[PDB]
Amino acid sequence: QPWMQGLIAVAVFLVLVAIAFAVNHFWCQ
Amino acid sequence: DNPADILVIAAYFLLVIGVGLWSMCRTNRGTVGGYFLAGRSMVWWPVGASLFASNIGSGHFVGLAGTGAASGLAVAGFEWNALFVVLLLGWLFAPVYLTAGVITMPQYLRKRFGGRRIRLYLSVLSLFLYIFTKISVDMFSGAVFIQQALGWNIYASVIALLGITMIYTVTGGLAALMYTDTVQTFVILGGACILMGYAFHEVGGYSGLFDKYLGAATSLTVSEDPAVGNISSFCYRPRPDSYHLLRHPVTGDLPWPALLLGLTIVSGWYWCSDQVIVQRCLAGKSLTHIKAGCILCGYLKLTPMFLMVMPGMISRILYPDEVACVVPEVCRRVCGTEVGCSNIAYPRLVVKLMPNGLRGLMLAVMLAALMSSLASIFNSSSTLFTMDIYTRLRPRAGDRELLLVGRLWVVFIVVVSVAWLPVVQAAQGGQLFDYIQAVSSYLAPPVSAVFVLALFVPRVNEQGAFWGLIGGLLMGLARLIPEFSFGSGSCVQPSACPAFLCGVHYLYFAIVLFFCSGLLTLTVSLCTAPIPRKHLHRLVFSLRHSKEELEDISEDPSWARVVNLNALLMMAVAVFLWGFYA
Ligand SMILES: CCOc1ccc(Cc2cc([C@@H]3O[C@H](CO)[C@@H](O)[C@H](O)[C@H]3O)ccc2Cl)cc1
Ligand SMILES: *[C@@H]1O[C@H](CO)[C@@H](O)[C@H](O)[C@H]1NC(C)=O
Ligand code: NA
Repeated sequence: QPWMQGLIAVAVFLVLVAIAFAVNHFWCQ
Repeated sequence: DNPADILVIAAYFLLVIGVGLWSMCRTNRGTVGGYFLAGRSMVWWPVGASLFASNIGSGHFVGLAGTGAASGLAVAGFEWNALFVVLLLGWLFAPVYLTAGVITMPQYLRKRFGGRRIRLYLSVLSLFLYIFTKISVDMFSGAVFIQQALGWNIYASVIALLGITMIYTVTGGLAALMYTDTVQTFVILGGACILMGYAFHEVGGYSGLFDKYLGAATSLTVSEDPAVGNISSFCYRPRPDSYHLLRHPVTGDLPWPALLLGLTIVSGWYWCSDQVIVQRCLAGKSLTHIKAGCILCGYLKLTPMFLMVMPGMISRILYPDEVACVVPEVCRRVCGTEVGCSNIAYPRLVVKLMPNGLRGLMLAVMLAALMSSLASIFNSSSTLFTMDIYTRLRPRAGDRELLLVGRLWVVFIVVVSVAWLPVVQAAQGGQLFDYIQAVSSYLAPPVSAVFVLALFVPRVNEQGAFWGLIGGLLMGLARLIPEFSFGSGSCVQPSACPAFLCGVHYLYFAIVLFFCSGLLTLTVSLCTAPIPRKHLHRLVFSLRHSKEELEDISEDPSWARVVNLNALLMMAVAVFLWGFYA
């Protein structure tokens, strides 16, 4: 189903942006 | 010839004249700052609309619809890549160019590395790239649309189009072009939407596109010429991965790793390192207006898939014997071109679907698309020439002579483009859209590599950045020249190119050339003297004060918060749409 491929792409992107906020919060300050 | 067409075109010209006159009444064009950087007074909505309109030309209608028709929906990749890379421009590149106080991107490299020679080299390389990859695609696609929709002389009409865009460019400056590009963005999206609606009605909805397109083969697959014969079922049947952005990494026409990495490298150059796009951000009033403008541009860069690529596919379903012709003699009868008629896709819809009044609107769309792109390239090329090259020849010039020289370059680049028209017309069919992306993939990645190392590795010195660029040019040309020597041909009449040149996709070569230019830049940098660059490094990216020793890129935290959350929303929407059509 296209809709589910879309949602899984978005899910993985929100995990990667959460990882970006994690890494800079602990490794820049 | 029906009055309604002439009234719509006249109304479009009245809008363009009117917004031009309002901008000339408002702004100062007597100074270099005013004429070339719009006073650095442009708010988010002209920044966004101007990024969009300087980017979308007649090439995007002809090329993307044609490639849509030929190959299905993975060319949306070209447009959709831009989305992520415009966030790199607003959050990484634009802060550094604002804190450096540059008018041109060769000047940024002057400031960052310090010789006279990188600036001259990148100006001259950019000027050639604008003739080869940007003016050529606009003039070519204009001439397809006139040949097919109007039937007029494709020399006189391109002379005439170039002359009106010359006047439109020289009469105002960047400020008139950016306000007029808000009207041109409106006309382009609105007319393109009305044609998309007529197209999608004709195939019987969005479902109609996706259940008729893989069936959409021509009935004329046998040539009268011996040693062409029965045309292969691979050359006339639509590709089985037609509905998929992410295509096979080895046998894809646009492989997914080439699309994602290789276009990011080439788009990096196009959006983040190149005068035409970046001059709109250099004219931003604030960093936060550039960031908001960058989001507007990314949303509008989603729109090409539905307004151009999918109408192109609908054109293949409705006119499969004309748009999806393979027999060399039928394609000569249809569109004059033995190698294919995919380029008629968009203009065929306009001719065959639009009523008496809205044919004129679609001429206004293509006029708007072509004029906005050509005006941007002429103004930016003017800036690049005036500021970089003519201040080498005359340093004590002053702001009245430099504007004269700026307006006279626009006349010269119009004349060069008229003399360039027959050479671009020698490109046969949808080959040219491949040629322009191939040229960009052979010449731009060294430039992307230097700007990335200019911004993120402060140890890179002038020797590294210059010999990185030249080594890169040598590697580029080592592919480019062999390729252009052997030709392209077509699926029906293959070119006789080895598969160790042309066999690897040009966006895969873009990746290799980026890392090889980059590796050589770092290597030559590390094997020469580290040049403390004054000690200021507001010419580099950092989080920690973006500086070292107006030029203050601190924005209001509330408006910062807003653009930062709309960039993540805009990425989430993008990634959804990449997921959906992968
Ligand atoms: C596969 C061959 O077929 C094609 C490919 C691309 C096009 C459209 C097109 C795209 C670009 C810009 O290309 C840049 C990268 O070179 C992007 O960073 C930008 O976002 C695009 O806007 C320039 C000219 C054209 Cl015509 C039509 C047909
Ligand atoms: C084309 O294929 C048909 C059978 O499908 C055959 O009769 C004919 O000889 C072929 N023509 C050529 C020129 O190879
Ligand atoms: Na345009």
